[PDB]
Amino acid sequence: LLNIFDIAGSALAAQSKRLNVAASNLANADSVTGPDGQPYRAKQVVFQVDAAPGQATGGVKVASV
Amino acid sequence: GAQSSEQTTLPSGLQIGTGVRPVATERLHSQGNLSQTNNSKDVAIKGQGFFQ
Repeated sequence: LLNIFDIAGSALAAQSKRLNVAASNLANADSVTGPDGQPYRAKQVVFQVDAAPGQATGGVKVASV
Repeated sequence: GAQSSEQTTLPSGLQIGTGVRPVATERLHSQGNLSQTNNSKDVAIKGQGFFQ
């Protein structure tokens, strides 16, 4: 995967996962219960700057919803 | 589904249902009051029964 392509594709994936979490939140507002029976806790995504070795910048990773 | 009784859980299934169709139009057959008409040929009924 070419470097700048990697950066922008990581951005696409991260934005998509953020939107999917937001859609789940917006749909599950007013949801009495989960499967086992527990509140539906609203979900958020965590963005971190990717490429831990080198340049301290480049791409976004969305690990740990 | 199956209620395990391990957790307090909702008995969730799903049935929707429809409609309120009228099923009957009952005739409440009680003795009405009497009104005097002074007419000789007129007559009312105490208790049940119908003129044929």
